[PDB]
Amino acid sequence: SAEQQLLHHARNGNAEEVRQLLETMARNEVIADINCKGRSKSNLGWTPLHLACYFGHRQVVQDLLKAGAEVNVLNDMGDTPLHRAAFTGRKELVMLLLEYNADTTIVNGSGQTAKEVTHAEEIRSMLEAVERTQQ
Amino acid sequence: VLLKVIILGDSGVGKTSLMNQYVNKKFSNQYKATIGADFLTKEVMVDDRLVTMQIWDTAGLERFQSGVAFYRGADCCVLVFDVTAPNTFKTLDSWRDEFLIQASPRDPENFPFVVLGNKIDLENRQVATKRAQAWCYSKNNIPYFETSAKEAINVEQAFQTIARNALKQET
Ligand SMILES: Nc1nc2c(ncn2[C@@H]2O[C@H](COP(=O)(O)OP(=O)(O)OP(=O)(O)O)[C@@H](O)[C@H]2O)c(=O)[nH]1
Ligand SMILES: [Mg+2]
Repeated sequence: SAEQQLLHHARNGNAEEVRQLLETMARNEVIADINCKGRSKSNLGWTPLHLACYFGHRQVVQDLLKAGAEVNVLNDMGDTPLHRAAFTGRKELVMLLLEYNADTTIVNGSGQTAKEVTHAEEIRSMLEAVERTQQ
Repeated sequence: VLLKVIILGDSGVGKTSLMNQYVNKKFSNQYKATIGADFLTKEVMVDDRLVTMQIWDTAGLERFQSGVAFYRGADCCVLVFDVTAPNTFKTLDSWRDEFLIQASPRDPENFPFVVLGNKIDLENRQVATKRAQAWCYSKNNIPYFETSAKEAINVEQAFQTIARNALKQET
């Protein structure tokens, strides 16, 4: 299935197979939702963007965003991809998500914003400035 | 110092037997399936520090599996398969993946896994040592142990690395 393929390759950071999958979806050769959520125990409720942000696959995140992946999708915990990238201290992915106008004020199911879940000071301070402005 | 260790794997691979061999030096040929998830606690020596391991034993049968909320806080995840049942090795990727997204460690690439290939005392082995080692090494060098819960082979050695890596992770 094209969506199961998308979730598999995004989680594992196989950038070329992701790119091939998206350029093929762009031409309607396959039925595939770029914002699909997983149904396996291995990805339940997660988008390909979620998976690639949590596991730190920068190139997959770029290709997904450039191809129009919704930046503000939520998983069953109420986390956005920004939350996942902030949580794991991925500065360069946090920047890339801000470049695509990620909402920094979204509060997850446990009452925390992306700024509030990071341990990287450079990420916390940077999300403080944007959230100051966005709010 | 409380260390939280989760034991995952398909039904019948020997999770409960490895835990009972380690904790009570006992083994039973009779099979009694685990329901849900529960733990015991065991004092263990890591180098020269005495620590407490909270060891969670889990249901391999889907009908007895409950939620995975208890994954949170784990300091180490043990993946068990049966070397005579090759599909129990094939499920290891999804066991590990579900642990990572549900437990959500901050550093998923370095979170400590340990893989036990159990039942090396049986005839009709199907999973090659080299195959299991190559998969473990490809996941950022997961330590791999071959064990027999029945004959008590490498059980103590495995849980010594489990405790050492959980202690490092907890600290
Ligand atoms: N020969 C041999 N038998 C084993 C070994 N380990 C477990 N067994 C047997 O395999 C069967 C399953 O062992 P269990 O420990 O109950 O397996 P489990 O992973 O806890 O199974 P579930 O609770 O259903 O998830 C039992 O009959 C055990 O006696 C082993 O190392 N060698
Ligand atoms: Mg059991």
